[PDB]
Formats: sequence, structure tokens, C-alpha cells
Amino acid sequence: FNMQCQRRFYEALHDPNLNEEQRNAKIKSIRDDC
Amino acid sequence: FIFPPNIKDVLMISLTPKVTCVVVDVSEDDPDVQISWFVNNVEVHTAQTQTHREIRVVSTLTILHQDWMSGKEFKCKVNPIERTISKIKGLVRAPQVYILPPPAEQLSRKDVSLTCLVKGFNPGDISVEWTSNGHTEENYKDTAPVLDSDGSYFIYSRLNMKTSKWEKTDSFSCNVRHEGLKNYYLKKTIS
Amino acid sequence: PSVFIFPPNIKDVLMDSLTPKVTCVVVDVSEDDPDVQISWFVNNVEVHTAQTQTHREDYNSTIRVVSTLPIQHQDWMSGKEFKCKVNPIERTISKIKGLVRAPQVYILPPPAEQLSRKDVSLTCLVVGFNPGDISVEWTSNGHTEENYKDTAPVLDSDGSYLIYSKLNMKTSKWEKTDSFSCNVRHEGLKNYYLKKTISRS
Ligand SMILES: *[C@@H]1O[C@H](CO[C@@H]2O[C@@H](C)[C@@H](O)[C@@H](O)[C@@H]2O)[C@@H](O[C@@H]2O[C@H](CO)[C@@H](O[C@@H]3O[C@H](CO[C@H]4O[C@H](CO)[C@@H](O)[C@H](O)[C@@H]4O[C@@H]4O[C@H](CO)[C@@H](O)[C@H](O)[C@H]4NC(C)=O)[C@@H](O)[C@H](O[C@H]4O[C@H](CO)[C@@H](O)[C@H](O)[C@@H]4O[C@@H]4O[C@H](CO)[C@@H](O)[C@H](O)[C@H]4NC(C)=O)[C@@H]3O)[C@H](O)[C@H]2NC(C)=O)[C@H](O)[C@H]1NC(C)=O
Repeated sequence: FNMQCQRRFYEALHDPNLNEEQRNAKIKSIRDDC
Repeated sequence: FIFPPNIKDVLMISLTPKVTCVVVDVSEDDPDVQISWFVNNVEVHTAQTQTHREIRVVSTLTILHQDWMSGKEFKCKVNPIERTISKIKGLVRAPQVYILPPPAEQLSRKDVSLTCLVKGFNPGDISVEWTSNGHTEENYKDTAPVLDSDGSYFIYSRLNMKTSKWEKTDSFSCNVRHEGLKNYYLKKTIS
Repeated sequence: PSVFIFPPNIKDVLMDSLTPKVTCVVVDVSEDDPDVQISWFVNNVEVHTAQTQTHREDYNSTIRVVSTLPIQHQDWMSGKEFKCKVNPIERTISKIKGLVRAPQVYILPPPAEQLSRKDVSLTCLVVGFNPGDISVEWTSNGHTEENYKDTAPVLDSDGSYLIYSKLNMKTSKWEKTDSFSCNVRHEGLKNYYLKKTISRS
């Protein structure tokens, strides 16, 4: 199981220092890179 | 009838969550159903619409994982009848997960049952899957979530196998996905 | 107003001690004309033993009329047809005759990781039965245990059903008590009954 991207996803989904625009971009990056 | 994304599709970044909309009471002779979609009152156009008959129409919209966890509205207008949906902000309890070995009196059968008990969770949306040594196990059934006296849910999953496999296989794993879990993922393993 | 008809409870059918009953329900009756006449027919032969009553449904401010016909165990199992006539509306119910396969019953003891805590779960596994109508209840050497929940029957790839039941108790009770029993009622068992027992020690 790809625990890395899931954990990046999870961490990024709950990251307070990111705005909705930056959140969606980070998630899309994680989602597309893996 | 509108429907939420499957819980596993929502919690896994490697999956594609879909909000579904189904139209009931439609004839075979006038099947042209125009279905629109909105995300927080903003029209989107990337919806897949196929047809079926008993006639009902299944329109599928792809959505962002976070947009459901953040609880945006998802409405499908039909022509007009309008149904919305979103994720309820409710109580969240993470599941306790136990594996029960087969009952002793079953070990003299051809088949044995491996039981996963997942309990004490909120809300009732959960995903339970099986693996052995990392390979996918497909021969299993699960119960629907049941409300427990304390207000939580429990579920049983039964992995059915030949007794040869039970005795010769190193390990089996119950894989749970729920929003109460860190990373939305937990794996319990038995040998 | 519409009408619905309901089969008796499986536990009432299997236990001779209990009276099974067919039930006819007329929903959305009007307050203006509360006159609902309901007659019963066992194999097109009229019976006159049903008790009828009216219910106010506070959920949505509607009225409900429900007719309950007490039937004999043999007639239901032999596939006799039961029909209620409401005035005309007719509804018919009869036992679904099909494959009959007796369940196997197992009691799974609490998982080891749960014995460290102060409550434990006892699990009853019931598999490979047809039809899906079944009764599972727990006892403590005969005495009724009530802190338990069943699941709905699930259709296996076998074509048969399986069902689980979870009895909850404190770990202390699980050690102090002599034994516990999963009691199963199904039409495929001898005498419609089977008792599996487990003991901690
Ligand atoms: C005002 O409120 C009342 C009450 O609403 C009910 O109670 C409140 C508290 C809420 O929880 C509501 O959600 C709840 O529904 C409304 O009255 C209801 O009206 C609906 C119709 O819209 C009826 O639905 C039917 O239900 C039966 C199953 O009924 C059981 O389960 C219901 C819960 O879903 C429960 O409410 C019932 O009481 C009943 O429960 C059983 O009762 C018996 C007897 O007391 C008991 O022994 C059992 O132990 C108990 N079991 C359980 C689990 O509770 C369902 O079978 C019907 O489906 C048929 O009919 C549909 C058409 O309406 C059709 O589309 C279906 O396909 C199906 O058709 C049948 O198909 C089979 C084979 O395929 C065939 O053999 C049949 O002939 C065929 N029948 C027909 C007619 O074609 C249906 O879904 C509710 O029963 C009823 N509730 C009550 C309490 O009467 C009322 O509508 C409200 N008024 C307004 C204006 O809104």
C-alpha cells in the first residue's frame, strides 16, 4: 500500500498554514505525482 | 435520488470519488434527460451521464476529495427537480479493530472463517478489506454497519478460505479505512 | 389509502409457545371517513378471529388501521395463502417455499487484545443457512442476556446466508460466569432449535 502519498495527502489536507488555493494545488501535485 | 461518494474513494488520494445522481420515473420512449450539476451553486460540466431501464438515469460527477471533506454542496438539477448533498459534520469516533481466528470446531472442516471485528466507530461509513502477505484477498463478505447501544457502529467481515491456506499462509490482514483513523488507514495482522 | 400485508415473525412460527400472526395495515386513512372494513381469508375461506384497531400516527399526523390475524403454525408452514380484504382492497401473503439448509453455529471467544480492557465482546457466527429468516438470542446458562445486537442476514456467494451476533459484557462477568449460550432458531434445524455453548474456563 502506498503509505507515502496517502500520508502526504492526509498531512496536506489538514495543514493549517495553507489556503484553499494552495491546498488544492498541493493535493493535485501529490495526486498527480502519485 | 442523489448519492454520496463511496467512503473509500473519498479517503484515498489514489481513488476517484464520485457524487451520483439517479433519476426515477422515466419512460423508455422519452429518455432525453437533461442533467445539470452544481458545486456550491456554481455549474460544472464534467459529468458522465449514461442511461438504464427497468427507466432510470445515472449521472456521475467527479469531485475533489477535499471539497467533500470541507463539506461543499453538490446539487443536480433535472429537466425542474433539484437534489443537493454534502458531508455531514458529525461525531467522529475511530474504529477499534480486532481479528478473530476461526472457531476451534471449524478447524476440522475443509473451510475456515477468518473474522474481522471493527467496532466503536462514528460515523457508520467504513471500508474493510483483506490481504495475505500483501496480496489482495477477494473471497470475503461484510455485514452492514450496525448501531451499537453506546451510539457507535460495529461491522463484521468474514474472509472465507480453504483450511490448507489458513495453515500454510504466514499472515492475513484486515485493512480498515475510516475518517477517524490517522491517514484514514489502519492495518491489523494475524499469524 | 393504501394497504400492506406482513408475514408472521419467524420466532413466532418456530416456537409453539408463541402465536404467529399475519398483519394487514391500511395507511393514510382519513379522519372524515374512519370506516375501514377488513376481512380475512385463509385459502379463500373466511376467518373471523382477527383483532382490529386504529392508531394515530403522530409522526406525520396521519391515521392507521391495522388488522392482526392469529394463525396456526402448521397452516403457515404448509404454504397456505392468507388474504385480507379491506373496504375493495385485497392483499395476499404466503410462505416462500424454497431451498432449506440448516445453519452451522459457532461462538468466537473475545479477541485477546480485548481482555486487557474492562469490557469484552462475545461473537456468534451463524453460516450457510436457507432461507434467510432466522432467530438468534443469547443466554447465561438459561437466563436471558439482553445486551446484544444481531446483524442483518447477508447473502453469501454460496447462495446461503450468514449472520453475526455480538454480546457485550464486562470482563469480570466473562470470568465469573459459568458459561454463555448462543441460541438459534431456524426451519432447517431439528426441532427448529440449536444451542451452542462456550465457557471462559
Ligand atoms: C405517515 O407516516 C406513516 C408511517 O411512516 C413510517 O413510520 C415513521 C415513524 C417513519 O419511520 C417513516 O419512515 C415510516 O415509513 C407512513 O406509512 C408508511 O407508508 C409507507 C409507504 O410509503 C409504507 O412503506 C411500505 O413498507 C413496507 C415495509 O413495512 C415495514 O417497514 C416499514 C419501515 O420501512 C415500517 O414503517 C412498517 O411498519 C413495516 O414494519 C413491519 O411491520 C410489521 C407489521 O406491524 C412487523 O411485523 C414487522 O416486524 C415490521 N418490520 C420492520 C422492519 O419494521 C414495504 O414492504 C413496502 O414496499 C412495497 O410497497 C411499495 C409501494 O409503497 C413498493 O414500491 C415496494 O416495491 C413494495 O411493493 C411490494 O412488493 C412485494 C414484492 O416485491 C409484493 O409482494 C407486495 O404486494 C408489494 N406491495 C405493494 C403495495 O405493491 C412499502 O415500502 C410503510 O409501511 C408505512 N408505515 C407504517 C407504519 O404504516 C405514511 O406514508 C405517512 N404519510 C404520508 C402522507 O407521508
